[PDB]
Amino acid sequence: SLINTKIKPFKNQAFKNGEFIEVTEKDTEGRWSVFFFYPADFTFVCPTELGDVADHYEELQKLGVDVYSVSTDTHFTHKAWHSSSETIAKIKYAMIGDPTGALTRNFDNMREDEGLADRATFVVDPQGIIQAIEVTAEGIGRDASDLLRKIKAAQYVAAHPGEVSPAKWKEGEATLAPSLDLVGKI
Amino acid sequence: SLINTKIKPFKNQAFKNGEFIEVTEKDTEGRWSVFFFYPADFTFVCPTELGDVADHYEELQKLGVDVYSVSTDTHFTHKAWHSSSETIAKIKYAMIGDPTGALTRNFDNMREDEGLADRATFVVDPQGIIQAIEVTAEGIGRDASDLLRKIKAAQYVAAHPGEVSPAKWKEGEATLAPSLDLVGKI
Amino acid sequence: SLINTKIKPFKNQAFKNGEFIEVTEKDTEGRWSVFFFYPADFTFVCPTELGDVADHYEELQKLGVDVYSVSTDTHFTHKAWHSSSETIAKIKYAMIGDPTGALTRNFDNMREDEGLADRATFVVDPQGIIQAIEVTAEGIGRDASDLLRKIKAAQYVAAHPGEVSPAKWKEGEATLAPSLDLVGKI
Amino acid sequence: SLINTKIKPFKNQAFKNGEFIEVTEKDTEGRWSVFFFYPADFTFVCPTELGDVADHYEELQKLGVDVYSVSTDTHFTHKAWHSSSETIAKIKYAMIGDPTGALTRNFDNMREDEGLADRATFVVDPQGIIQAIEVTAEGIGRDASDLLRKIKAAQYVAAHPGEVSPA
Amino acid sequence: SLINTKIKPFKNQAFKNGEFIEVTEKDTEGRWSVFFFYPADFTFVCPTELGDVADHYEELQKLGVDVYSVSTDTHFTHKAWHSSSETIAKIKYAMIGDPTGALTRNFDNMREDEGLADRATFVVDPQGIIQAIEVTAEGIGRDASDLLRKIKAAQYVAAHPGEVSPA
Amino acid sequence: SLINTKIKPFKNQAFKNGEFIEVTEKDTEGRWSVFFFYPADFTFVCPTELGDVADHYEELQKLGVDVYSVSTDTHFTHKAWHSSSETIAKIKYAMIGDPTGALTRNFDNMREDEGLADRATFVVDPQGIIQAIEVTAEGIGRDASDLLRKIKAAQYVAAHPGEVSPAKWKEGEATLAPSLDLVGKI
Amino acid sequence: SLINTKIKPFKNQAFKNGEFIEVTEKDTEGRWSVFFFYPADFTFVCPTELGDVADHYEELQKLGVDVYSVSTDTHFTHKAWHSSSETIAKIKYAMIGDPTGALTRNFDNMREDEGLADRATFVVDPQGIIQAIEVTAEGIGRDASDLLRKIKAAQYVAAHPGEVSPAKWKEGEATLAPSLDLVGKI
Amino acid sequence: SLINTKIKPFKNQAFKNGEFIEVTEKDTEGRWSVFFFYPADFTFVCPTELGDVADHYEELQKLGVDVYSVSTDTHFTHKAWHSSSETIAKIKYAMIGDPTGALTRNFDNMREDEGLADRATFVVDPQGIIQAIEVTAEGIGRDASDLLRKIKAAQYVAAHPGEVSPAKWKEGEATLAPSLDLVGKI
Amino acid sequence: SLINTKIKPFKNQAFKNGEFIEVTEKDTEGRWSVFFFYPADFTFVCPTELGDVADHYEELQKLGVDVYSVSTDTHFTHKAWHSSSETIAKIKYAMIGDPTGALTRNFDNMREDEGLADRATFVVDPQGIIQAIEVTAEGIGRDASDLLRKIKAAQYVAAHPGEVSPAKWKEGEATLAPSLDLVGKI
Amino acid sequence: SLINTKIKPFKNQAFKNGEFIEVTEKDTEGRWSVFFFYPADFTFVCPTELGDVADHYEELQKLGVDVYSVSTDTHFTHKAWHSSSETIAKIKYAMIGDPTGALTRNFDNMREDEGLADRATFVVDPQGIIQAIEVTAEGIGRDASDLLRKIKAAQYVAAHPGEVSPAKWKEGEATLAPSLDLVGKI
Ligand SMILES: [K+]
Ligand SMILES: [K+]
Ligand SMILES: [K+]
Ligand SMILES: [K+]
Ligand SMILES: [K+]
Ligand SMILES: [K+]
Repeated sequence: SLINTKIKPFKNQAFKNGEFIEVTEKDTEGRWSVFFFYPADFTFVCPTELGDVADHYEELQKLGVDVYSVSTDTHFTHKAWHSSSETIAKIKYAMIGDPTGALTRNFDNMREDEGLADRATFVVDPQGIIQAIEVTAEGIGRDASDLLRKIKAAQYVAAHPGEVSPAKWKEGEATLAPSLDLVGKI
Repeated sequence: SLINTKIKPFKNQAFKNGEFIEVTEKDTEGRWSVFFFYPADFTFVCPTELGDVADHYEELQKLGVDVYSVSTDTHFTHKAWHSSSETIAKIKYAMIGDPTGALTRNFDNMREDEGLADRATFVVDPQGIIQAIEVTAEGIGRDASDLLRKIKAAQYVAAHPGEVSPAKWKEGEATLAPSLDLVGKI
Repeated sequence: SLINTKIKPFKNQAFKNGEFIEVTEKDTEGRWSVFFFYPADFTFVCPTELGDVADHYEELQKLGVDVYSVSTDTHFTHKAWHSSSETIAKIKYAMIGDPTGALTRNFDNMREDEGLADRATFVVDPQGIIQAIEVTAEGIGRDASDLLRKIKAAQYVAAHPGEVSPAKWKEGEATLAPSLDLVGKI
Repeated sequence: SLINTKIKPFKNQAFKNGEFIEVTEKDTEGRWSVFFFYPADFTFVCPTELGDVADHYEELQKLGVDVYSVSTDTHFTHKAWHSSSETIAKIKYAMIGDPTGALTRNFDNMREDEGLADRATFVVDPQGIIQAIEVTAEGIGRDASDLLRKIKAAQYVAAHPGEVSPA
Repeated sequence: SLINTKIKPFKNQAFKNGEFIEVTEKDTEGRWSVFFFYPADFTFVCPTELGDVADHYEELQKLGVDVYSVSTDTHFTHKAWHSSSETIAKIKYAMIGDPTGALTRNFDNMREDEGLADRATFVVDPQGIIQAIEVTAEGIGRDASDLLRKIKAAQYVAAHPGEVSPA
Repeated sequence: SLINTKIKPFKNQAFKNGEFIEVTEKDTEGRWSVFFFYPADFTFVCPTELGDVADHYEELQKLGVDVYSVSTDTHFTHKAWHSSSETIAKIKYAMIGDPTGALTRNFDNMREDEGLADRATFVVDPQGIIQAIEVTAEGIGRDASDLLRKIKAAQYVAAHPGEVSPAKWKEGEATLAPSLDLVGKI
Repeated sequence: SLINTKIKPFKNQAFKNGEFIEVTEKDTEGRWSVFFFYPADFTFVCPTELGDVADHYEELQKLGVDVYSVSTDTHFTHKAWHSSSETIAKIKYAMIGDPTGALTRNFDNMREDEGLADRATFVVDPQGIIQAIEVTAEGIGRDASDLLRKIKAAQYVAAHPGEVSPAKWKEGEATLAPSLDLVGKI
Repeated sequence: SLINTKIKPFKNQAFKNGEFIEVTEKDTEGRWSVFFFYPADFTFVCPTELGDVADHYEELQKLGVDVYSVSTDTHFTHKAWHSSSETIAKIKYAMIGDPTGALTRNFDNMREDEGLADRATFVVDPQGIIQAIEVTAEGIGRDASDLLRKIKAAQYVAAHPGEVSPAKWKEGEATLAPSLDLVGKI
Repeated sequence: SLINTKIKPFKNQAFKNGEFIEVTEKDTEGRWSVFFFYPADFTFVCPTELGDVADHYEELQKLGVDVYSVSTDTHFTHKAWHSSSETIAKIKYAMIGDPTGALTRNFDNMREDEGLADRATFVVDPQGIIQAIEVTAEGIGRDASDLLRKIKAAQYVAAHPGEVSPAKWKEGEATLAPSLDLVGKI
Repeated sequence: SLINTKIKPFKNQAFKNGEFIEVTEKDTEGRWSVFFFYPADFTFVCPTELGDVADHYEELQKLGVDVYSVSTDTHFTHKAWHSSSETIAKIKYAMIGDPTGALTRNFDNMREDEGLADRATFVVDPQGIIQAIEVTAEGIGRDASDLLRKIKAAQYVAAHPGEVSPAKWKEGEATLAPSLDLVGKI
């Protein structure tokens, strides 16, 4: 159960906007982060999901949220994919390579018989605590707008302790304030 | 992780539509199942998620999908809750009590600290295989619509093996077909 | 058995007279205590046993005895029961929730295959020593006035070391006295 | 606790009404039993817990309940006690000797630093199941009328499962 | 065997001449001791091993030898026995109770299946060393004059090492 | 202690009346036996104890008692001692050599830091059960006539089960008899 | 070292001249095989090495020698590289993808800290026995006919048992015939 | 594999041009080293291999490269071989004897069943790092200037960091300069 | 203590009268054997000892005694030594090579820090039982005439069980016949 | 093996020239020592070996050599034996008793089967190092002359480090000097 645990240290090469950079956990400290795992560069279902997040990246950045896509491919491969796919071309966040699989396994997200990461998305808060987890089968695409929903929910809860965001929570809704009075009445 | 793994045997008591029944893994064989974990009866956030799922329930039933809500409370407490809340009153799917924690630990979903289940939703296919997982922090509500989307998508890949449905996919829109030729092009 | 051993440290949430409080072993130090275990809130039997203790609680408090009921349900569930049942509504002592089972296991009183406590009562003195234990099967009532009797006896021996109370003692009766003057004769 | 578990096998010598007999768990089958433990024969207290049970023994026998007192003394010592104290002389139930401590540990009722049993009473139904347990410190008396009350309830729920007061 | 080893520490309650006392290994320091074990108070035999020691107790005291009888019964039970049997009533040495069995196991003298001590006698010198051991089955009597003979020899070799008969 | 346990199998060389023989536990079956241990051949003390047994050997043989002396010296050394010492020359019973120490350790009678047996005597009945043990320190003599006494007592109880011999018994005296007629009175 | 050992079983996906195939150890039986490992697709040193081999590939096929290149990238990635590099484009032999790293570890050829295979070349006979091994540092390129030189020599030895081939021999020059007294003579 | 690892310490006796010397890892520091392993003195294939190296030995010395041949025979035996074979006689580099097999196991080069080293050649840089490895079967001879080719290439890379040397390069031809976008370009 | 134990199986190559043969324990069965260990071919002290035995070999053979010299050198090396030393040249018995050290270690005779056998001589009877052992320091030569003495002693004892050969035993001397009569008189 | 190893500490009682003394490893420091093991006092073969050593004893003493005979018998038995045998009577070196077997097991020389030492002779130098070992079967006598030869040889190598004395060597004859040049020539 990795929900509500702190992410483990890591150090990986990544491709980001035409450069190779190093990313470590220190980059994520004090920031909101999305770790977006996918199985394989040059595949199919994967780009539309990565592109979709890219579509939301301007808004994520305005909200102080960084994004890291991760596969067991090399950063070298990411750079190539980025130049040959016009969907991937629009990605401006870090594409992390994890050929040792270390980062994938920190998140218990390896397909051990394929040596590829599972389709998993992790939301990590500025204290390194995992606040949301999504994992789907090889054939089921994720939904970046729902990802946005959860991040805003997580950010809200962080900013209003003692308050919570209910089912269907969206921008500006009545929230709940835990209390002795509210128990069993809803 | 538990993605793409088969669920483990269990035998639990439940409240369902005014009666106490036993539920086991055998009751799930050949059915789609959703296992919907939450931390505690009589709290605040929980009903809204549970009511929303109930709102989608005939539609889920029309899709051959069974719903099981699960907490570490007893079936007695579920029955009581069902009487005192207009929201919980709306529930016609089984409310499983897991006071030993065995069912919860089968899904690796226990807060050992607290003796309560985390907010996790699991989709399980007729072969017992977990096809989607969602876990969120205490303050972040799930969304039963996105749940349906994944289920519809899961059934689709089950029903159309060599094709996959990419992100945000809903009924009637275009699929991708993994093959050699398509490698690297979107 | 645990007779004449010291209670172990514990930390639990409780419902007590309309508020949530924390109880620890520090709350028992210097006080007499009754730990009153039972299997489950909201079952179908009338919670007569708990009501009987409530009936005697003013008197117990005058003897400086604190009462704690304990089950593996949450303090949230205790609050609900207390609103819904006329018998339970009489309770002004602390109702401890023990969903982790730690307090119940400290007193070796768990039904491990059910996740519920057995019907056991423990009398604990101000130094934390267990001075009396009672456990009964379902349907065999724990009598609150026998509880009072044992407590008054325990307080008496504490105040009068060198004297012991045989079977039969109630206030005003003869005591027995260390002697060498004494045996195979009585 | 041992509540709702089956008693373990045992074989002990006992004193009963002027003779020595052997008692085993086979003697408990089909019967209600009370196992009444205490620390020591020939001791400083008015043995009024045992006298109290004796006083109620006729009534217990009418309910088809057998009584066994148990301590870690020998059956030899029980016989001597029974023939020196007017209170013990009233006892007509079996006085089991448990010098190995085996029976006592079966009921998890040993004071290991003393080699004596704690003041525990156990009610056992005809299938060998423990339906009630009571343990007290040395200054706190076991009440025989409360025992009777509990035995009659145990027999009642046994013959009429299901009849308890709703909420 | 435990021959020529130092006795282990112990703390037991005893009956001695109408009072209860505590006995420990500190009580044996500087003294000769006989530890006389037996299985059970209030038993079927003429307790003539103990009576025999009593008969020789004055003489043993003149040799500066203390005697301790030991069984797994309580000191309580020893007191009762001493006040019911004319043979036991003759005993003026300490009757140690060993209900935990600790003292008995120190002398490796327990019948584990019975919870009773075997018929063993041990001679212990002023430095706590065991100089003689005797153990017998239940039908085979321990002779007190042979004990005296062995104690006087042990004291003699202790005061005069080196004087034994050549070959 | 080893009282009332069965002797263990053994196989040793012995010197007996001018010949070397083998002794095993099979030689003791159906016979009464004395195992007479001592530390060392050819020491400076007179082997009075062994001579005393030799003095009583004709009588012991009439009671059907076999005698075995045992030390950790060889049977070769026993032969030499027997030629050189007038006391030892009287011996017509078997002198077992135990250089491996196995027979001595079977009777738990080894001084492990010296490699020599302690001064111990064991009486063993025809079923191989040890009925009496005597161990003394150096200089404290084992009396052969006390040995005879214990043997006659052991044979008596064997022939008269239901009777036991108190301390004091020699042939012709009263016996004690199982009774219930009997105690705290004698 | 692994010289003169049998290769271990494996199952890998591969790219070859526009099709995806499964390669297993069974496909190498009764054939000579060259396993050509490299760290990473889309790099710099690697293509020059692979292309060098491709130049010689027909001559290798006439000798009944199959070539397998291997990296820890996926077969998907090989296909992409094959279409993007004019140098990689000339490869007509199988490019095996080894994302689990199993095939690489079988040949003990993993940089465990990096998740990439070392620059190693292995010659494997029709019976699966490794007959030649080469490994170079990241900066040192291999030489394609040194390989050829070693293969023909390996093949001649197999077909002419009882003879061994000395240093530097090229086709048509003399060999040594092992035994009794050439010893120490050459 | 051992490529790119530091050599382990060793201490061996050796024969060199009529003297016995002790060689240790200290003697290789700040020098380039070739370790030339072979199974057995007085054989057949071995001298042709060693003599081939001897032919090139001066050219190796001008490059500051020391040569060490190694077998599990003693240094005594090397001296004997050196005086009996005209081919071995031309060796002026150190012939190390490795009768314990330790040096051979350090390079993981033992035939454990035979007690002989395999036909392996190791190139070691001044910092002790193995930069090149070759192993051939019993019947396949090595090639002395392939070695030379690899050494100069190894040396050029060391003295010109940030550059790597592609396949087949001989003195005077062009090298590659690693980074950002030559990627996938050659 | 290997005296009086059976030799362990082995299989080694050996040089004997111009041929290479295989020797195993089966060769030694039913024969007397001498295993003559020495540290190293081409050394100094060793030849005179081996030559010395060679001087006695005709007589050893007449007595049905085979000889095996053993070192950790190869059989190849033995052949060479045999051709270059006129002392070794006169050896007509098997010279066993033990480069794995297996034979040396069967006899617990390895100098583990040198990988050479110690100076040990073992006499083995037709049942494989070791009847005599000699081992000396590096500087102390053995004496083949004493070896002859012992073999004849061993053969005698084998042929006359119940009889023994005393100190100084030589051809035709009074022997000793163990008996009860002889004990302690000599 | 124990060749060239240091002897272990011991503390034993002994008979020497009419008195009982203690012997430890400290008594051997700085002296040459011979440890002469035999199985049993009062037997047959043993005295002849022991008497012969005594015959050489002043000469051994003149060489600074101490003799210790050792059996698992006591010092008492040694003293007795010394009185009854004219051969043992001749002994003026220490006769150590080892009834615990510790001294014997230090030299790994126990027949565990029997509790007796094997016929072993050990030569130990002033530094505690074992320089020669001889072990023979029950029926094969040692020869004190060959013993002297080894000792004289051992002292020689001690006194002349770079030279060794070869087989059959006795005083005044030629030595060999290990050096480079001599390798392979005798
Ligand atoms: K990869
Ligand atoms: K619960
Ligand atoms: K007792
Ligand atoms: K007792
Ligand atoms: K060698
Ligand atoms: K011995």
